[PDB]
Amino acid sequence: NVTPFIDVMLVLLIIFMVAAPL
Amino acid sequence: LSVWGMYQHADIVVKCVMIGLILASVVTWAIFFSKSVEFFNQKRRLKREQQLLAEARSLNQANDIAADFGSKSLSLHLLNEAQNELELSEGSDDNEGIKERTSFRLERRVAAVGRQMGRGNGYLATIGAISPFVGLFGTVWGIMNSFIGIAQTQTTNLAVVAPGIAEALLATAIGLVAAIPAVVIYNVFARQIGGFKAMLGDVAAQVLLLQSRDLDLEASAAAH
Amino acid sequence: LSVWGMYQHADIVVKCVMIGLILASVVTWAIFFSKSVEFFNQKRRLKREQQLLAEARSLNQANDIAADFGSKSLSLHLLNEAQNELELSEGSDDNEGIKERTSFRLERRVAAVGRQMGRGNGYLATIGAISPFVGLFGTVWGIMNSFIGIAQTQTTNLAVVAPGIAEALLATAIGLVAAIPAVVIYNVFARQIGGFKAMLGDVAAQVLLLQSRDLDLEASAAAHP
Amino acid sequence: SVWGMYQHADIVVKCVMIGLILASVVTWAIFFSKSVEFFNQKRRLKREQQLLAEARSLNQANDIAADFGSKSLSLHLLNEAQNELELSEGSDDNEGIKERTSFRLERRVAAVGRQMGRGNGYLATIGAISPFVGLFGTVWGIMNSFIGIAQTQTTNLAVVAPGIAEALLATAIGLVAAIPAVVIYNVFARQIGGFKAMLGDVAAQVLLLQSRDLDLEASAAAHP
Amino acid sequence: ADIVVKCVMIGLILASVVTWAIFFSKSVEFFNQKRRLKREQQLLAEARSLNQANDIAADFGSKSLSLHLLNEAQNELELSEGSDDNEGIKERTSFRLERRVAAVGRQMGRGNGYLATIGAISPFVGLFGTVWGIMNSFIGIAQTQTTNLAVVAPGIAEALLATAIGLVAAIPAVVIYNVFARQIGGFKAMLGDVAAQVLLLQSRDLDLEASAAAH
Amino acid sequence: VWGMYQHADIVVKCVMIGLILASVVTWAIFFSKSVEFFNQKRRLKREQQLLAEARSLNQANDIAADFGSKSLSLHLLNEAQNELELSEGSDDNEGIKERTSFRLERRVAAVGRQMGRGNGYLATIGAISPFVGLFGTVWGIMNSFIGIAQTQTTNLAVVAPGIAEALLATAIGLVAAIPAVVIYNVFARQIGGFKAMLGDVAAQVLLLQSRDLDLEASAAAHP
Repeated sequence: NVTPFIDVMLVLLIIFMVAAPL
Repeated sequence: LSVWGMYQHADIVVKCVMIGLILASVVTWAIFFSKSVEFFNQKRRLKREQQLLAEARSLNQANDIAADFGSKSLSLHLLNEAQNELELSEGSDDNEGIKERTSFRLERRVAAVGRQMGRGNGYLATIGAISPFVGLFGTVWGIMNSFIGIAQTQTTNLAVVAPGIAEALLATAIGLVAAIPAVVIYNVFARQIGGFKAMLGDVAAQVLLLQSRDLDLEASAAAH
Repeated sequence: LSVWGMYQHADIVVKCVMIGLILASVVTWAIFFSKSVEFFNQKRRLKREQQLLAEARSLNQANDIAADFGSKSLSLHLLNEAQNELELSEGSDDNEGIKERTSFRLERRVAAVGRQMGRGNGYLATIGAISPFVGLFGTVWGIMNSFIGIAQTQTTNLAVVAPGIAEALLATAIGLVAAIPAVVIYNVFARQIGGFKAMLGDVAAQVLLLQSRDLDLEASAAAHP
Repeated sequence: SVWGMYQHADIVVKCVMIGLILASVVTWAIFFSKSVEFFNQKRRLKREQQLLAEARSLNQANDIAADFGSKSLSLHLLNEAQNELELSEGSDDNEGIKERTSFRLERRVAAVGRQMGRGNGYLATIGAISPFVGLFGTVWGIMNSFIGIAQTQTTNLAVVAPGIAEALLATAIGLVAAIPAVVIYNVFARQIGGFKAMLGDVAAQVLLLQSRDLDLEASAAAHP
Repeated sequence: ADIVVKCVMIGLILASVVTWAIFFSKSVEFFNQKRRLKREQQLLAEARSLNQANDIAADFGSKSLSLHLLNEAQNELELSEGSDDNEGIKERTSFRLERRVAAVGRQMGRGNGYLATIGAISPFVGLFGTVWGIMNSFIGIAQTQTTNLAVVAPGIAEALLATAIGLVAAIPAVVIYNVFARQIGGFKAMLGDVAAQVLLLQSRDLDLEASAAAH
Repeated sequence: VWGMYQHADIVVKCVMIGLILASVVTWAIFFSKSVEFFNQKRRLKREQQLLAEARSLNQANDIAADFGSKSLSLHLLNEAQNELELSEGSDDNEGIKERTSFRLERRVAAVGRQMGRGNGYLATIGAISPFVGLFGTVWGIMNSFIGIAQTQTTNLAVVAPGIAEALLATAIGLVAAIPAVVIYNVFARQIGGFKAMLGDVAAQVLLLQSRDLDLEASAAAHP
């Protein structure tokens, strides 16, 4: 029911990706 | 990439994920087509036979109205069940018992026919729930090979990760395409189950009370 | 850049998704306003009428009071159902059977009266549930198109491709905008379910007790007529 | 700066967060009031149930469950009982009354639930969906942060270092309105559910008492 | 390679082995039950007396669930001896069925919530595996100023392997539970059909007692 | 390190220890209810073998007499004899039973309310513990963003201890989450087993006293 907010961690992975080219 | 490019831009395991999601999508679209047009037929028949059976002032009159429905009326077989227990409780002066005895019989039979059509529920509901999680597997596979591509470069920019990013996002989007219409038309069809099967239960209570009032006549008015 | 310069620039699929979210929101607002106005018409009107009918005390004075409610008296139509059963009670010497035949008939219509307004509910409630997931697919669509666009040559520099990701996240934004008050509106409609169905079930049991005590008079007080 | 940490991102996000905190405060008032009210009820019905399990007759129940203070719900149950006793007048049918009267109290028990059933949507559902509100506020803040990244392109390192942290903080205030509020109706089920037992016990018991009191007619005052 | 993330993954795979073993046993048993019940349902649809109910259910072997329900029925035939109350028994006996049949369903009630909730929370324990892995990666780069995420890229990949096997265990357990509960509904429905038929058989026979003594 | 245990924050460490101490409280709940229904399944197994063929209410009493004073069957026989003492003078056998039965069944729910407590802890805490961990993540990454807006390099180990304590919050939320809902599903199977079997015993007593009141309503009638 309240499961898919592992997508919030996927957003955190997007943040991990924008930290990369720096 | 290109058309054949984006065919090849996803890896063959990711491609298997894509084809599995889209094939499950299309076969449950066919399931959707079947349910939609069959419930369409059933509710137009519901509308016409409801207008035909609301006027049934006698249950024998209701048998007469069940006759000119075609042989494939559910209500015809319910009146067949009614005459069946008229012949099985043939000899039952316990008019007080029979109908209760009949009712739950009724409270299975064409409801089970309704519980026929709830067979396809797991397809829509559960496959639409798990399809983003299939997309999660696609992300795991694509970002694992993206980490392989980083370890081949150690450049840590968008170029060394980005084709695996595109493959994982392709798997994610196809998981969402296989996700959302399945669960939402699942909820549509379950609401159709509710409305249609409820009005079928209304017709069932109508028949129950037709027989209930006629056996009250035979019990107390034919006493007198 | 400007919102039109961010918006017409964005993908037309995401644009169609967000406008579908806003149009389903308009449908939801219309349905909410309708149920709200109609339900308080029911609440105020049939609340004063409930004060009238809870001590109507005769079941024919229940008919007489519900006669002048206006045409929208659901309760007078249930009284018509009761008189219908009285017309079905013709010849029925058994008072006790009638009552059972009476009983569910009220809660055959009444929840149907509930399903008078039962339509539209699962629609907008499940819209309010699953709309951010629709916006999530909008994000995956937009970010997927952007990160194919920076992967074909292949380039770098997220900062010059980031507005595509923002226009993707606008889909999740409008999905949440539609998502919250639709769930809110079905929760307050479930409070309407509670208030209306409970109160009119009180009215139903009131009529049940009126005609039930009247058949008790006909079976036990008229046992010594 | 600390007030700089207040004033980094935006004021619409501030408005959303303080709306979360104000809904939290009014539902705190809901929790506190229902808590002290149900303690009054629990201590009351605790000693009342002690004294009324030993209420060996319904007249002894009218004696004991009177006061107890003048505001006992059980007093209104005795009022409804004597109401239909006065409405039992004329009909010698013991067998009908009680049945109907059963669900009278049970519908009154529904009213008892409908005593406190109103307002729980605030507590439980706001506790459920507050991080989703903060999620949307975070979507708002990160999209504005991406506008800021579009303002200073070719370098996205510290263009938005603090401000995204404010939007996430919006989720945090969604998080600060997430946990206990759901829990509150969980609280405001459980021994309240026992209350759904407890008071729903005893008048039922009184029903039983009255049932046995009708046996004190139907088995004792049956033959004059 | 790593061991604790591997411990989580082999917990996933061994729970999958238990789940597939349960699925195989249940599914083969359910085929036996349902095709046997198809034939024996065609048989007992016209079991028109309680004696005919016993006689048609006689050739089923001792593995008939319904034969023990005929034993249930004959048990309260023998226990209701001495009193003339036909009228109570039936409801009670109905409720005996409302015990026994549920017990029959509860006969398979054990591993259901197991594998259902296993398929539910398998991505959550895979999430814990990747939390463990990425946290150990950032302990590995907990120095002052690092760059080059390739020094933590395969560690996060091995962390994602936990989410992968979490998904692998997550899908078919919830899937097979929904299938099994669906034919829990179907098979309990047919068994309740059988129970209702037996209740109507004995109900019509007690009505022929109360009416043959009347007529 | 010991400094790495209190690293950069202690209130997120406070919610770590809050999660695992609520875990220990519900572990006490777990092992208590575990050995409880262990004693209950052994006892009610033996007592089931005893009172399955207690041919009378007198045999329902006397075959329950070896149970000790701490059997629930003793309380149900108290309920039955209570309705016998309350139906003194009641020639209507036919009513009593219904009036008796749901007494039992409210008592049966009281049976569930013998351990209605503790359950919401395990179930709801095992649901929402990673959301507590999620607030721990948001707290930790906001503090790390304070740090990398103080440094403004924003790469790469300057975010790393905040990321590590955010994942530590996640991990303690997960450790609190999974076995708690696991143990409530175990306890729901305890609900099913004990509720069902004790309801079998309740139906047994209702059948016994039902047949005995039928023998009283047809005592000098069938002969």
